[PDB]
Amino acid sequence: TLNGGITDMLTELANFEKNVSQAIHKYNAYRKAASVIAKYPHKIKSGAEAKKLPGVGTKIAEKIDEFLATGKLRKLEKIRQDDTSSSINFLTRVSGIGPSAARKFVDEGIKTLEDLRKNEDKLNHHQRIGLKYFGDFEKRIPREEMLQMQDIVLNEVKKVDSEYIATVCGSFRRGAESSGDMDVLLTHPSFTSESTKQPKLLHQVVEQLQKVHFITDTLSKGETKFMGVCQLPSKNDEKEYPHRRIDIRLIPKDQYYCGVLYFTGSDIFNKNMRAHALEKGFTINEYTIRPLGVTGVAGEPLPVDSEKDIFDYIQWKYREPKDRSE
DNA sequence: CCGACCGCGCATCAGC
DNA sequence: GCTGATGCGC
DNA sequence: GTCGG
Ligand SMILES: Nc1nc2c(ncn2[C@H]2C[C@H](O)[C@@H](COP(=O)(O)OP(=O)(O)[C@H](Cl)P(=O)(O)O)O2)c(=O)[nH]1
Ligand SMILES: [Cl-]
Ligand SMILES: [Cl-]
Ligand SMILES: [Cl-]
Ligand SMILES: [Cl-]
Ligand SMILES: [Cl-]
Ligand SMILES: [Mg+2]
Ligand code: NA
Ligand code: NA
Ligand code: NA
Repeated sequence: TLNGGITDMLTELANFEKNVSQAIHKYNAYRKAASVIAKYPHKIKSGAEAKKLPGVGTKIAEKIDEFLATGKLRKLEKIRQDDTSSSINFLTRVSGIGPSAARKFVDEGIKTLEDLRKNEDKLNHHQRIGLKYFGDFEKRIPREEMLQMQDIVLNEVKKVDSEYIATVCGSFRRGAESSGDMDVLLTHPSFTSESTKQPKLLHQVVEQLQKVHFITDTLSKGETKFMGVCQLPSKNDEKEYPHRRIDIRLIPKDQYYCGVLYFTGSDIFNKNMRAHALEKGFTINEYTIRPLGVTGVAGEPLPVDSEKDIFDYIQWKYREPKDRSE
């Protein structure tokens, strides 16, 4: 919040470029600037001072000077006044509606929550579930609720097969006092990079969680990734908890560290780290870290026994989860 | 200037 | 059906 | 929109 004004401004610009301009690189550019400024330990007094930071350039520095002088940005004022832009930006807040679908809907004259609700037949499944829980999905999850949810997921998985290990990742694993959703990494010894010795490993865990009415809806589901909806149980007479987004990722057991690195994030952290990897001649995904050959074709998986081995390969000091929140 | 910008799972579609 | 491209979301 | 080479 130290430079909250500026970071909010940059994020709104990022959002515009993603949702309206469908310009993903500008979106990332703005997001990177916002990240580096959020980290910066002084109240920025000028654009020039900000432009010192990597990711902040001439244009964002100009914008910062306007913001600091006036408390606002004319470019954003106009955007806010533009109906097409406002509408498109709104609709993308529904899970499953992205920039294109949003713009398509706005061409059909579907512009508001009302419109969506009276045109449910125009929505795919994910989008329908996103509309159903629109309000709920805007609420954050207090950590104390994540702890209750953790306890449920871990216990239920244990009942399915004691050899499963489920790890809560995302902002929770980074120590955040609230989270936008729950991310669960799962492993089981029978699923490795060498073999899938057992089918339905993810399905069985999903079934059990639906069985106990923890998972309530499914947005998408395959052999290794489940994306859906869950809800804590409430007590007699007590108002129900909001429905919450949940993602469960099943990773080969021997690839745990790359998997938990990926799923701990943050997303921007992962992008920065993978980019640095490339500069150092490696490529990192959720499975492996590999060298980039003479040509730039990935080579074979390097051995990894900890998260820190990954950092070591690319010549970064180890960062604890809590310091990966960029 | 001028690319290159992380990397990938699932849903859905077009074209064969 | 299949493969590939595109959208969306992590 | 920013930056490295
Ligand atoms: N490489 C990469 N990893 C990503 C990306 N997006 C997400 N991840 C990884 C990194 C990310 O941490 C994890 C879960 O994604 P979620 O969108 O839930 O991010 P949280 O951090 O949990 C977010 Cl602060 P909260 O859920 O609390 O509101 O997936 C991406 O674009 N790229
Ligand atoms: Cl772009
Ligand atoms: Cl503003
Ligand atoms: Cl690993
Ligand atoms: Cl791989
Ligand atoms: Cl930590
Ligand atoms: Mg999360
Ligand atoms: Na700069
Ligand atoms: Na959306
Ligand atoms: Na998530």
